[PDB]
Amino acid sequence: ESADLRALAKHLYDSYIKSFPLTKAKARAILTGKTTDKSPFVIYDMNSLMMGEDKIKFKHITPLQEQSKEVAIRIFQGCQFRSVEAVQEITEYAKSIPGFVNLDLNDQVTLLKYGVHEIIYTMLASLMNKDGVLISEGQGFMTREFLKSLRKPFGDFMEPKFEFAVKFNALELDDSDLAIFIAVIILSGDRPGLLNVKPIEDIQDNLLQALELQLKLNHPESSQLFAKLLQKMTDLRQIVTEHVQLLQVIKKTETDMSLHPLLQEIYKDL
Amino acid sequence: PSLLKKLLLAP
Ligand SMILES: O=C(NCc1ccccc1)c1ccc2c(ccn2Cc2ccc(Cl)c(F)c2)c1
Repeated sequence: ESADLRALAKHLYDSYIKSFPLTKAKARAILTGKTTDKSPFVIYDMNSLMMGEDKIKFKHITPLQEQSKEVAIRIFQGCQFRSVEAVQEITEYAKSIPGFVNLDLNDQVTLLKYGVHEIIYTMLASLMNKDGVLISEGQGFMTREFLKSLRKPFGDFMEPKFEFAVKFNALELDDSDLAIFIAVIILSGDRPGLLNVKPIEDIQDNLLQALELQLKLNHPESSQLFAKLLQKMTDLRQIVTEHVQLLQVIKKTETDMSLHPLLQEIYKDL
Repeated sequence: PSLLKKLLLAP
């Protein structure tokens, strides 16, 4: 039993390494100044944003700079572009979770929809400290303060993610822990519209056992870590709910915003 | 047409 659980943990960690280019290990190395690489460009204000701005990954008809006169909208679009690529990464990872691709294809789609926002905020915590967030594949750092200074509605956009990240990072998970945690989140059987719930629940049961074992071995002195982590899954759901509410506000007030069709598919009836 | 489905069916 336990041998298979360990094998499952290792399978998931290897797949995680293949799917996600910027890991927590790499991010923490950068954030702690423990890398040989040139340290990130810091965007803490409007002037540093000009310089740094061309560092944001955005690929479109015109450069990011020309998208809006409003800085908050350009940052918004940057987050959106990253989000699309993050969904692609999570999809590849999900395909590596044993049993997932054998589920009803429509159930695979449903799991990814509801799941991808929760996973994005989990991993986002890997890129954060209490003062800001790594951007552009770790080549940039945007301060929490600067993000908070954006005009409403956009000023409160990132703050709940930072709050979650502070608590979540206090758990000191590493990438092997996270690989299983994320797999657990994807395989939630209570997602709306799931056709076959039981097979999904079966896989999640197995993943949850693997996670429990992983946390006991990797964090022997952290008591009830498993319990604390499960409660975080529920927290993430609340984060997403509030994010969607803000997005609806933005949609009503600002027509200068445009959603990528992939994100539109994800947000529809969600 | 689902773009998620498109990504899932990618190689
Ligand atoms: O809420 C999110 N996605 C959901 C979403 C947002 C916008 C439009 C439609 C859907 C979200 C927010 C922040 C994110 C990510 C991934 C990384 N960061 C950090 C970050 C910070 C600053 C910049 Cl400029 C950047 F490019 C990236 C995802």
